[PDB]
Amino acid sequence: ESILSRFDADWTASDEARREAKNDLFFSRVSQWDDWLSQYTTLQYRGQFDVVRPVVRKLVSEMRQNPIDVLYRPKDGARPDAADVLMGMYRTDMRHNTAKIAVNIAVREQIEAGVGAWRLVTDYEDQSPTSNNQVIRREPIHSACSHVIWDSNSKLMDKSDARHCTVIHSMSQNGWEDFAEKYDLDADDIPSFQNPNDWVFPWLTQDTIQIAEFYEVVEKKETAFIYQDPVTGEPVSYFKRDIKDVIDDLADSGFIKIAERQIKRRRVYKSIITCTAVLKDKQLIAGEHIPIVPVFGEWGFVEDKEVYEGVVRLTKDGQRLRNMIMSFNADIVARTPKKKPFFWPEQIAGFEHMYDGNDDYPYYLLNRTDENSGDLPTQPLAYYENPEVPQANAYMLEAATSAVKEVATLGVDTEAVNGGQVAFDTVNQLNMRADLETYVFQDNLATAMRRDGEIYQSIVNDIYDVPRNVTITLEDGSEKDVQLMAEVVDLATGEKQVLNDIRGRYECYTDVGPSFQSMKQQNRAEILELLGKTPQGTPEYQLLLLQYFTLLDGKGVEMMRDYANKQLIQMGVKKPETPEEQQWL
Amino acid sequence: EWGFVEDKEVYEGVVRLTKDGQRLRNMIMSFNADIVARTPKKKPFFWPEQI
Repeated sequence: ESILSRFDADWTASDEARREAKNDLFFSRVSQWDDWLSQYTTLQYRGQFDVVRPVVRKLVSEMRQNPIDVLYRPKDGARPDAADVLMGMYRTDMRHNTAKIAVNIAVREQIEAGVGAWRLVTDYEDQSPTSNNQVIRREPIHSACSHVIWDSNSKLMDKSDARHCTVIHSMSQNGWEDFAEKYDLDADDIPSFQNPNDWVFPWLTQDTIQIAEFYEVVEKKETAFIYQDPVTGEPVSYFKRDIKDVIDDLADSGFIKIAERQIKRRRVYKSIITCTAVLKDKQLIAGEHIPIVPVFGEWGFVEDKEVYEGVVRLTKDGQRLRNMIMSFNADIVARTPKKKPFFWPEQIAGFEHMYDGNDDYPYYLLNRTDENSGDLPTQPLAYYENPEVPQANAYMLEAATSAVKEVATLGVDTEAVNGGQVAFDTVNQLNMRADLETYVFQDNLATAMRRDGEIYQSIVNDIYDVPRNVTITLEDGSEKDVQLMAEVVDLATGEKQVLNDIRGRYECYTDVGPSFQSMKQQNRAEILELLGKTPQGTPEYQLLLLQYFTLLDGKGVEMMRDYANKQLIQMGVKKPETPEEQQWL
Repeated sequence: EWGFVEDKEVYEGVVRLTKDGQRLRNMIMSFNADIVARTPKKKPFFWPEQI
């Protein structure tokens, strides 16, 4: 019926699989264990080979330039009044390094095993509910070969669409784990799947009961500005729009509606899982967003199914033939086991006493006795053995050897310019950009001290009812400018749950890109290319302030800030913050 | 790239080289492949006078 839907959308997976289900194992079949099916009447000693790894390991050393510590952003709309506590914008993991290390085997690996992943905090865990930014991290999903594949059009980065609603990872007897945090269920959803064991079950694990989770179906929401034919019976109700100039003002012909996002009832029916049944009811997740970004790779392709192998397919050909070198001998080593010369020896068969090792020469009774017509030998000499001193393998294996080293190739050069950064590390900065919906988009945690003028304080706006006259500062007193004062203040509206299309805030997070932007940047890149390009002058050394001065240590960062420049300002400051500074008598 | 005798367009690449450079190396497998994987009784063959 029409219940099926996404099944076909998912079944094309098994239709796109064909042999990639079998041939995506092959990626590590060359890096792991045996020579598999091809050989007919295969030989002994089985499975230790290796020799592959360094290419897909040591070049990951080229991926470690990453750290890129960044803070303290310029722009207009963003007010750096709260910049003191704003530090949560830059790094959510700032209280642990384990998040930086956790890239581990997952993220670096697009070939040897499955790709990496990333998870932000599932909203509002009760841990540490105090102030702005609290995040830590978890493992990126296990490889699980190809049978975990993420496909709709296999194009977009980070959704903005409802697809790969499938979220699955394998488990064990205890692997059910934390899902019991509310209902406890039966612990068993019990879907039944079919995996390629090749039907005879030759091996150990008979386990069953494959379980998963989903979100919703196609999850399409359009704001959908609204006008329709009034009197004609109007079935199907309202459509949705692209270009507005036609429809601007109907006020003469049109009605007065004032309707904004009214649906509040069902649209698409898949429920959740299966061909033959479905069960669950009343499942919704918090507020609905998608700041969870599984990482993707990039290569342009030819046809149909989504496949891009690793960078190195070259391991097979040259490396077969070394095992061939040891094979042609290791088979015949028992067939040339250091054996006997002949025929003037009369030893033939003899007494058993003689296998004690024979360190005395005379041995046993040699004779020339034979029977024939006359004396002449027929070749009892030349044949013993002969080597062929293997020949053709010389430059065939020099070309195999010089070949299989092509896997190591990235940007062969000397030094300095024409960077050796990896094509896989240049799609890592779009993983810095992975999340589309961050923005300032939703602000609930972390935003400020108060919300909507602390939802009390705007009462000052009503205090305009006061008679007589409003005046400016007098009766100074000793307190004066100390912080946290409210008497004469002008503020209107409010701020909560961000705003509708209104600036005054902006995303402080990532400009990541080329090396342009400098706060103090290349000063900790020191002399690696030349050295300081700005000599000095008599007034001009007072402008070197921006060059050197950096960070941290203790509170000994004082450095002329609080004394010299106050009564008169000779050299200025970089972006004076100074809520209030100078007092005058 | 664009230009041609007719109006047909096959883009002009730098990778068009394949040809006989590689293929004879691919033909060499006719030499070895049948005399290695097969078992053509290569031995120190002597003294089967009869049977």
